[PDB]
Amino acid sequence: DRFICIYPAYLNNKKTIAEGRRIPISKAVENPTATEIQDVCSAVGLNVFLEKNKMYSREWNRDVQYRGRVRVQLKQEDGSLCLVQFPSRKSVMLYAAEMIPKLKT
RNA sequence: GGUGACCUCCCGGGAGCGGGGGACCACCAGGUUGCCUAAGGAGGGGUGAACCGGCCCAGGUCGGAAACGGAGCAGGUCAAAACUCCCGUGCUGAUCAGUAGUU
Repeated sequence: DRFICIYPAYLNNKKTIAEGRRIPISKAVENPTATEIQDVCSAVGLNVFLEKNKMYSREWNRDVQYRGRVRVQLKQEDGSLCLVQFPSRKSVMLYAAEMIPKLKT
């Protein structure tokens, strides 16, 4: 239950910083989905679980392609980093951003 | 000096979110002014909706165990998106009396 949250808004290049986004547009992507996010995180060997029915507070678009939240574990609950490659939320996001595009395209 | 946006960094957080460094843009107030006008007030208003302003936001809604918060509707509201009318100012058609002043 002590896992960092991650909304797809954080990575969406068609959203302003005030609309949620957490990473520079240059590194961001178009319309990332919680599904896409979970898949690229898990596939690197991260412990991730997907909450299909959480919405972003700042998200306004009531249709399914923008719903969803991805929870990720960084820590084994002895305080140590599950992985050394992923110390921070930002380190997660930037990676997901880097990996999502190799899927569909 | 102010407002609103937008971009890019840190920092704290399980969320909504919290702390802080830069960059840029728009507008505002009112303090000096000009290689400035034919004349250019630092006026007065109104719209600000079907989503585009900003603010306050019932409900609802998203996040939350909750506190509370986000986004924001109906309604209210504006020194400060944008739009627009009026006043002033400048040129510029025109009207009336057959009015004069003087023939």
